[PDB]
Amino acid sequence: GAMGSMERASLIQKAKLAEQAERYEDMAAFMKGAVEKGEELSCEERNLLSVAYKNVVGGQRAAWRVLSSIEQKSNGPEVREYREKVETELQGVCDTVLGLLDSHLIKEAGDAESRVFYLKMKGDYYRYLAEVATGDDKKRIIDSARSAYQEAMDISKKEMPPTNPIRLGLALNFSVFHYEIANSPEEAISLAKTTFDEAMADLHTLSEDSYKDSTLIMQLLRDNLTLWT
Amino acid sequence: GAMGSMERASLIQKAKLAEQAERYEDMAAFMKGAVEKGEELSCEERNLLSVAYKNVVGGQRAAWRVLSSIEQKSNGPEVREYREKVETELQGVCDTVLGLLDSHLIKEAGDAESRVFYLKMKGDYYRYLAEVATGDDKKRIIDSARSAYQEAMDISKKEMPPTNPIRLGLALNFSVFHYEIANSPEEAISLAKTTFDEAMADLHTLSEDSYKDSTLIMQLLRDNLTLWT
Amino acid sequence: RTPSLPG
Amino acid sequence: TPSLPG
Ligand SMILES: *N1CCC[C@@H]1[C@H](c1ccccc1)c1ccccc1OC
Ligand SMILES: *N1CCC[C@@H]1[C@H](c1ccccc1)c1ccccc1OC
Ligand SMILES: [Cl-]
Ligand SMILES: [Cl-]
Ligand code: NA
Ligand code: NA
Ligand code: NA
Ligand code: NA
Ligand code: NA
Ligand code: NA
Ligand code: NA
Repeated sequence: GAMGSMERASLIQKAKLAEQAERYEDMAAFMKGAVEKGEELSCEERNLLSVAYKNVVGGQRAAWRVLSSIEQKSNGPEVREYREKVETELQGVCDTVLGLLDSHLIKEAGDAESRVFYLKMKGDYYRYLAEVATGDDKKRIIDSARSAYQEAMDISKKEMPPTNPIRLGLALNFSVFHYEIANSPEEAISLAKTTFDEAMADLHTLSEDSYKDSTLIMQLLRDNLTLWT
Repeated sequence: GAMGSMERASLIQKAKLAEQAERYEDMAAFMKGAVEKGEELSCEERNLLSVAYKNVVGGQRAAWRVLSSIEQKSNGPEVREYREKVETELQGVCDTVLGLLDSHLIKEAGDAESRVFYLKMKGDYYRYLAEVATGDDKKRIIDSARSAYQEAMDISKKEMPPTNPIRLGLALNFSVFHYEIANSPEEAISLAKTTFDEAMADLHTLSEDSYKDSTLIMQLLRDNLTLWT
Repeated sequence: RTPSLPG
Repeated sequence: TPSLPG
């Protein structure tokens, strides 16, 4: 591949430059090349990988929603064709991320922080595929997302305190999955509420800076709860 | 090219969809395909072409400036290498636009307004190349930009009134070229001043909306004159 | 849709 | 120096 001849450290450095320049496609390509060196990512590097692909797929999802809305209201072939083009590119990015996770990053060995991070990510990218899927294909994709989130949840509850920001963000996204994808708003609401309440009870153990990190995500859980109820 | 098999009308339709979806690279590719059909563009279509490529090149210019600033402050090879990567991509987009103008938008333009519009665009895209060029290549690019702008000036003075917004915007950009690129502040000031005065003489003949259009661009000339004088 | 984690 | 914004 085009990054094969570049040093790992140079790929990381250029990913950071690409972020500063808001060149997220480049950022993702540099981070993919770094993953392909075969070494485990540090916490900082995991964040870089995630930010890069989040921004790439985020732009595609926003465009897909615009085009899908135009298409639904129109219902020549042009709107459908262009929506399909964007959809295929979005699916390609999701398949790229899922492939990196399965081929390189998800491991049975590993610290809880990385295992939960990557299983959550797998759930997220199956969720993005589910947003554009239909019929029975959608069913299988939904189950793949659920399974990844559930394994991440099980690890996070055993191996991380209830205020851990990664655990909290996983619960936030899994609850969004229940509400938006799986037609399970009651489960979404219950998960957000118990997660919020169990974090609030343990805030007293945290430093000022950890308190801010945890409460910022708790505030997102509350925002969704108050939206939904 | 890749758009050769798509109907012209479908390309225009998809360019407009891409704009709604903020997919400006797609928008530019669709408009390139439409140009390459070989028919003249309407006013609406040449504005779509200009908007699409301005968004693409504007993002590249902004990224190049971020990276150039980091590079300047740093004074490993990575910052320079990544700046060069973005630079090469920017040069490619400018070469693409210039190729459309030379083959064959300028020569096929059926009226003075559109010929001035395209010649101004040619000056602009050579100017963008000049911002990142060095040495003898930069000198050639600067002469090419000047020649395109000057031909546009000659036509606009013969064929369009001094308050015409396309004539005013040409003079604005050519004066910016003189000051920022060609190190000719005296020519920049002279051009902006003459343009400003010749437009003011005719402001009283304009409708309310045209007066607004013309004074808006006059104020852009004024802003530059204040910076320059 | 409901907002997910912004990062 | 700024150019035409469109
Ligand atoms: N979201 C998931 C992983 C990257 C990104 C994360 C974040 C999480 C919650 C709110 C904002 C940002 C992130 C991004 C960059 C640096 C650190 C970081 O989380 C630790
Ligand atoms: N700039 C030149 C060609 C497209 C764009 C132009 C414009 C010029 C000055 C201020 C705002 C916009 C433009 C863009 C979109 C529709 C019309 C239009 O001018 C006719
Ligand atoms: Cl298409
Ligand atoms: Cl590079
Ligand atoms: Na390698
Ligand atoms: Na632990
Ligand atoms: Na409940
Ligand atoms: Na809310
Ligand atoms: Na409420
Ligand atoms: Na006159
Ligand atoms: Na005058």
